[PDB]
Amino acid sequence: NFESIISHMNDHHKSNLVDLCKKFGGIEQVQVFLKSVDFNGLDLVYENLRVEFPKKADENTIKDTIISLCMSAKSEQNFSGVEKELNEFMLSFNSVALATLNANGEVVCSYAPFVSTQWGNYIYISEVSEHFNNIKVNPNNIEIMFLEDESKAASVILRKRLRYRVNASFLERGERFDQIYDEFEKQTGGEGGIKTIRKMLDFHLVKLEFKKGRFVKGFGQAYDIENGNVTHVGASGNPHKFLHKH
Ligand code: HEM
Repeated sequence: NFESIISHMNDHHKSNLVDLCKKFGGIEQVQVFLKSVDFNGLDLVYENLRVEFPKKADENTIKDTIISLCMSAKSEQNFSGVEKELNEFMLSFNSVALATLNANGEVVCSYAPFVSTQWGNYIYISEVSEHFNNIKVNPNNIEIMFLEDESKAASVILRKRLRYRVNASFLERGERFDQIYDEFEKQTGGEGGIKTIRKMLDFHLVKLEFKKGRFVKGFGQAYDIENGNVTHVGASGNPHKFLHKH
């Protein structure tokens, strides 16, 4: 079963088993081979290093999980096909998590419906909610998070996420409201009481202005955003601290 890849990995690219020790062990210098694999990860030697898989594989997937485990350990960010992946990610949602602050400096964690359009990014919120006055009062101390669903994530310790600091502006109704909200209805498909809250006057559309961003798509895969300024963290070394000690 596995001995065919154990062979192939050991007779070709231990150069990638080398990048592997340096990132799942932190080992800044050695001079490697593969001794066993299973459906939860690898066992290798530089000297035992146990390297886990983001998600448990099976006979059909195991070949690919290992190449993915290797390409991420590669010390070179790929194309900003991460810019493309970041935006594909944002567009899969029509709701977002919010961090807001009230009149007396207490922080609030809430969520709000969200839509990206030609005219910009909006949320739709009611004055009945705490985060409303937190935004009327502190309109540029907000951060929003697009957080991957737990049931879709590799594990609860690796939910993909996209975070922006934002600047919020209140729109009023009429011309654009109907433009934005009809696009919101387009993306969401319309139903669920979405039509009903459109006609609630205690609800408002708020334009969000994205500032500094942060995207995490996997272990060792955190990126920053500014002004086309995608950026891996990160190259100044593995920031974590292992014992290498039992
Ligand atoms: C065994 C490999 C790794 C594992 C299992 C791992 C796991 C994690 C986890 C669970 C977090 C979230 C911590 C939190 O939210 O409090 C995190 C954060 C982070 N890690 Fe790693 N990591 C690994 C390797 C690396 C490497 C190689 C780098 C640098 C290239 C790195 C850089 C970072 C950065 C920059 C963050 C902050 C992300 C954020 O703002 O949420 N990690 N890591």
